[PDB]
Amino acid sequence: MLYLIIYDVPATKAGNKRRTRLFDLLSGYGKWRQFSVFECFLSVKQFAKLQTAMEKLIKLDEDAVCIYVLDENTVQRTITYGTPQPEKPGSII
Amino acid sequence: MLYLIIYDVPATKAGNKRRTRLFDLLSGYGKWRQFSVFECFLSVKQFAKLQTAMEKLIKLDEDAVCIYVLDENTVQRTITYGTPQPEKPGSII
Amino acid sequence: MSTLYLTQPDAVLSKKHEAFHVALKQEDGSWKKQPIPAQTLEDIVLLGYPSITGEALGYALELGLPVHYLTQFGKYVGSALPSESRNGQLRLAQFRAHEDPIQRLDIVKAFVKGKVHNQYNLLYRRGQVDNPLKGRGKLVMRQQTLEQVRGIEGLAAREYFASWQEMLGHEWTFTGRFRRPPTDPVNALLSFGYGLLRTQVTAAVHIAGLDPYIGFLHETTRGQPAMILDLMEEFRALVADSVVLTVLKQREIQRQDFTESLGAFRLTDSATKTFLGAFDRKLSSEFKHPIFNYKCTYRRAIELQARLLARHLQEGVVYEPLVIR
Amino acid sequence: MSTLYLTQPDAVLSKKHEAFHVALKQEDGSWKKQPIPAQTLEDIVLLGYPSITGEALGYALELGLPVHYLTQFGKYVGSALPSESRNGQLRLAQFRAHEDPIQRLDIVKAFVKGKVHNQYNLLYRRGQVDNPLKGRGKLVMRQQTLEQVRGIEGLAAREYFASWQEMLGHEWTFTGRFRRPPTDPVNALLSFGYGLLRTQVTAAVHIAGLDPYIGFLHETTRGQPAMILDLMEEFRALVADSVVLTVLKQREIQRQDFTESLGAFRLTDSATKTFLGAFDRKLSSEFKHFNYKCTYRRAIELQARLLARHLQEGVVYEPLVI
Amino acid sequence: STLYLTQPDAVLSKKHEAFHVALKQEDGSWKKQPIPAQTLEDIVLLGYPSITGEALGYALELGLPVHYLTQFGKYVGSALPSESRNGQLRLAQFRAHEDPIQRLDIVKAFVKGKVHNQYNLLYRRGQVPLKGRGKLVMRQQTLEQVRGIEGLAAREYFASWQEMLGHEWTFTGRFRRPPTDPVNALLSFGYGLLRTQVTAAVHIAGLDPYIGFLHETTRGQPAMILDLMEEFRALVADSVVLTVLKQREIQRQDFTESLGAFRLTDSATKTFLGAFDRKLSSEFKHPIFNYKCTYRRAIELQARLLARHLQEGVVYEPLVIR
Amino acid sequence: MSTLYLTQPDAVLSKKHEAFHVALKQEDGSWKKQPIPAQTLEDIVLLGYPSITGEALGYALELGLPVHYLTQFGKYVGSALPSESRNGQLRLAQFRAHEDPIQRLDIVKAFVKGKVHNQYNLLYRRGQVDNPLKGRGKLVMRQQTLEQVRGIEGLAAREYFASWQEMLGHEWTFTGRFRRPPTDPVNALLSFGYGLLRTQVTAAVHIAGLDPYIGFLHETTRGQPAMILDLMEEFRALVADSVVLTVLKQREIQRQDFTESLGAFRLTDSATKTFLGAFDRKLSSEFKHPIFNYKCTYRRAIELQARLLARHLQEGVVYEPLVI
DNA sequence: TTTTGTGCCCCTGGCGGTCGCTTTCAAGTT
DNA sequence: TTGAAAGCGACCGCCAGGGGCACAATTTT
Repeated sequence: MLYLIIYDVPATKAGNKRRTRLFDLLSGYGKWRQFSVFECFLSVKQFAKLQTAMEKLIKLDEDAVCIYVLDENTVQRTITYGTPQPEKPGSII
Repeated sequence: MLYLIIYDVPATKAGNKRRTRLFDLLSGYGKWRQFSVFECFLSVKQFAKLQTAMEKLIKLDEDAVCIYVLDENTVQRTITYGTPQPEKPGSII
Repeated sequence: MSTLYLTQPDAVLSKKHEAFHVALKQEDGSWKKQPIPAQTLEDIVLLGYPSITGEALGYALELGLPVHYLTQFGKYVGSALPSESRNGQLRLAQFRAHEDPIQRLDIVKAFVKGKVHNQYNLLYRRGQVDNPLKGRGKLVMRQQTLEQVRGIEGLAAREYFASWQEMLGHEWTFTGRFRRPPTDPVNALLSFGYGLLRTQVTAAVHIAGLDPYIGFLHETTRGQPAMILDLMEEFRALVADSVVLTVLKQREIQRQDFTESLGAFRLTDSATKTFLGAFDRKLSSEFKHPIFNYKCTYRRAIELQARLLARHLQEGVVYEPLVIR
Repeated sequence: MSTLYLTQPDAVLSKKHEAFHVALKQEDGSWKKQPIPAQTLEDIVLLGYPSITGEALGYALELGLPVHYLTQFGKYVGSALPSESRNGQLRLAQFRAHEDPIQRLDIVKAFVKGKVHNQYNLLYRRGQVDNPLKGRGKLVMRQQTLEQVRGIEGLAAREYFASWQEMLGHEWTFTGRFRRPPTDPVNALLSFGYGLLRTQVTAAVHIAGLDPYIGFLHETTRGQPAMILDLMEEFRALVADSVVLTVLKQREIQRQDFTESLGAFRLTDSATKTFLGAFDRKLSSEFKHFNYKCTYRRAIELQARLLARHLQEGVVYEPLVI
Repeated sequence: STLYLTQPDAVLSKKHEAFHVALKQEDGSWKKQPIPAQTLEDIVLLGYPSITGEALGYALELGLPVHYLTQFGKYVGSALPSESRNGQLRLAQFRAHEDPIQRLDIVKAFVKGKVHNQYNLLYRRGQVPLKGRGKLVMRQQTLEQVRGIEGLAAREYFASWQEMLGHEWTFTGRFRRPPTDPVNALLSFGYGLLRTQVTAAVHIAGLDPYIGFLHETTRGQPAMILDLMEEFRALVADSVVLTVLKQREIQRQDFTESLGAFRLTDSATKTFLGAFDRKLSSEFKHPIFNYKCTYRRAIELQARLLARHLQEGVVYEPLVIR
Repeated sequence: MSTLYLTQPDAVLSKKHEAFHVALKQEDGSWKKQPIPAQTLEDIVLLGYPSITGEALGYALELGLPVHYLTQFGKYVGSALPSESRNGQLRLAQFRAHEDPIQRLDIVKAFVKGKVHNQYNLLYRRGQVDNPLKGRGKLVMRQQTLEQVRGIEGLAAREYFASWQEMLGHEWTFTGRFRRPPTDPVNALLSFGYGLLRTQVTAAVHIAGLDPYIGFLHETTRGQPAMILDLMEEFRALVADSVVLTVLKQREIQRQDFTESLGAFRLTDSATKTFLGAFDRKLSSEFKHPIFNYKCTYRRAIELQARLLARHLQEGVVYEPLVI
């Protein structure tokens, strides 16, 4: 149920909008790891609230994305070196 | 066995060397999907031939990488819109 | 499932097209605007009375997000809730039964039976010989009025609190609990937990569509909700009351409190932030639901007991409260 | 006694040393400060989406003051409620009255009396019956059951809407009232307008702490908010029906109502945005009736508060008439 | 997992650890397409493309055979990596070549594993002359009596085809090197590119290809391969063609240029190989193993199995299908 | 009779409708565009890493021409072999001689005769024993078994290595030949140098189509190339031993060889790069004092000894080893 | 003596890869 | 019409934060 997603999109004033608006989105559904990267651990119904948001906005003739679905026993073995590994607790400030 | 890998590394001429050499590397073990992205389907012995190449090459005090381990039945569920789906065949040209 | 807490009274929340941005720095920079998601959250708690964008609030309640308000000390003050439930038939029986005490009694005996037991079966967790209470637990059943009972809970509570110092140790002092300001530090910690406990309870009622202001113990004649406290009572002793003893055996032994202008033993900042880690840790617990093998968390059990309670009212089901040995 | 209202999304509310500070600014102006006391207030109202000091809520919520959030239009979004409130006796009287038909009935007779008089007094506004009219009124109060009455609203409505065909003219056609779906343009504006009244009423109820879904006239099913519709009746004839006739003598035309597509009669978004211009214009005026200032928008907030006092204090509910 | 190359105008270079092929399409007349290493276990060259010598030292540090072919598919040679160091094995490989009784008890197995595959193939394709001609072999006591038998069963094997194919193609006879018929060209194609996977398996088992048991090595041809290659000649190249001439590569191709020569068109050679990898991407039960071991691996197995027949003395049960 | 060799990594080979055209770069221009025909070639050698047209291989492999790839130094990496090679007869004689001890023996005596004769012929070169040498060779062919001989290799070597301290001097010390680990610095250079002979020999074998792991003297086991080591012997005394004494009157001293680190004496990388300077220089000589053939370097001389040996086995020829 | 989100620009700036340019070349650790 | 690797040192498609300046009302039972 750990949805990892990517975006790699041109510098068009018509698509550069789509990038910067999409970053404004994914920070709303998940966390940031890399420039073209968000790691979103979340439930399912929250997905269609999301899936319905991207299929609703993109130009597939000019855009590029792929998606990955990761469960825990597939998550634990994501060895990393310069960044910490994912986790999703309640947040405190 | 499907090893997906990421790199987002600074624009320092002391690391761009490490990046641009790494771009030349992963093309040796796998395919390219996005700028900071390669998809590497491969065996294990082929991994230590690789992992031992990174631990031997990176400055993690200044670098950033994450890696994901993907089995077939978690691949079947992957989703894309603007790019083709994964494959690892014999090559013909 | 991933809750949000706020301590800083200088933090502003705005909406950026689908999500929140917090601004902390306070003019040593550009306020250190840190982005945050909402689409994963199910609850919020605000203590230092921070500023919020109104345009943002209306976005949380388009998502089903309660908003809770507290003070630096942790006392409950109020909460802002999203769209409610439309089951009047429920709330009618909630009342049609409130004026027939015969029903009210057959119920409260359960709340307390499931509450005082929660204590004796707790003290055995801590290792206390007798603290004679099961007699008192099963005493209730030989009663037939309310006034007979409210004096009893206060007694078991007084019997529950006099067994307290010996269970803590020598570092702290506790003889009893004061409705006062916390003349004692720990009681302030209880007003903190007992104060913030309404947060998860005040929501579960909003889920079942129940009226918090109509209860069975606290007669709604002091302007205090009662379905909450009548329900909140079952949990004061085992989650907020077990939590404190879980941190005072490892953490915040002392040095992390502050007293000022009243005695008024307030807490220190950055100690509050450790306090909640155990609270959500506590609410990330399983306990397997010792009725069935449900294995529900504490956090959910409240939503459950509330929904369960409506069914006691519409479907006539039994309400076996939570007891753990 | 007074209560607090805020309309401009250009307003900052702060607390200054134990008391409130409102900071306004407007056209050809700036921060137009005004200090404010407490202890006169029992409620606060925020209309647009202004910025607010958190330090103010903790002073209101350590103090027993509900805080409500709306839109400039009056649509309800949410409210901030404190620990302590005197809404339990209210919900009890609200309930104790649902099961005491003598209270429920002596109440329902008022909502209806306050509805028919407004319409007969409406046709006197536009002059159709021309009669001194007597409104039949007092007929309702001197009844002894409900079913005798619930059939009556059906009478006056049939008597009320058949007197429009003569009142509009030939440009439009109206024979009767057709709720969802209308298939007739005019019927849609009422199904539309009767809908937009739910919002300001759906707001007024949350201020009184009432359960909208517990009513006295509209039998409580489907999660149907009868406490709202019970109130909406006295205004159906005065706000949605005066507004419609106020604009259909000037601007709106079938060119602005979309014609039959499959079943429906929706508007163009270029008419929906115009509908409100007269609508909110109306909600910015009234005289009184005892001479006393009141917007229409505000007149409702009172009717609810009066109703709580009818229930909490045992007061009369004398409804609103022209 | 394998790489194929057609154009004799492509130059291959090595990068830090990976390959770059350079295709010259004259819109820029050069196009570097990156290629990975470290995933491959085999290479095949059809044309006569250019190669950097600096690259092989990178390929053969990896266990990578390099195979060379012609547009027609005839095998010419291969460049192999680090050579096995099991001499004691290769002696037994020889100690048996001069003891014909050892050589004899062996060849009877290769043939048993060839003809049974054919009769079990014609029943696979649907037809019924060769199980008599089959275990017959055991009823022999010398070699020359036997080598003529393969030619008979082969002639008996090829003349029984027209009935199974249909009318579009013709087969009366067949010349190894001469492509008098297209299919006869496919044999030099398949029989040529089949050595590629076989010429490697020996290099893993450490066997010397130039010493065989059926084909006497006094012809300058590796008999340990062809003695082995027969068991698969009938199962991969003869079954693959018969599955692709079922709706694929039927005619419109196979240029007749060079009277006595029937070469293919490009993009048909590139289509031909897909089925070759289909077979090499097609597992089977392996009656004695019952569930595993793709075709490509079965060969590497037979060799290692065969060595053990020589050093460990186990049986060599050839590959048999039903 | 000839074959093709290439040393310069600047050479491209193309085909001219039936034949080759060599295109060298040749510092100062494009000197030596010399084309070459076929019908004289049966083997090809690429030494550095020059570029080659595939059109040459596909023309070269339709007729039976091996193609070998090496390093500028001669280290072997791989070779491209065709279908129709006649190395089956070879591997048979290579084996038929392994089990025919008379052939194996009449062979082993030569490798040793070609080693021991080189030692006296070195000590007369490096004046050590005396005026006319001619010792214990012609003594060997007069034997009729192996153990009689393998003791001889051990004898002459023990007789050969104790004569060194007098020949080196006092800066260094040598008691005997020590395999891994080298207890003396010098013994490491031989364990090192004997390795640098293995490469140039390890290439010669793959050219002859021989199985290196099948030998006649060095008993086959552990994956040891015995067909190689049989050959290194005739050269151990002339190539690894002539270079060492050639630099130790001019070059490397204790200043470079690691001081006893864990008991060993390894080299510095700054001496390893210097070691070869005289080493590859050596592989540019050999006037073949018997006029039999002027044109032959040591590096190449081996390719012949192997090719000579194949013919000893395919054609029944003699193997007269290489001496001084 | 203070100020609410939603785009639509430029621009400064930490990423990402290709294209086009002078020196490399040699090895075992028996 | 000139051989290969690696190794630098510069031109363009991806990335984000930062700084201003136009906006602002919903049902359809």
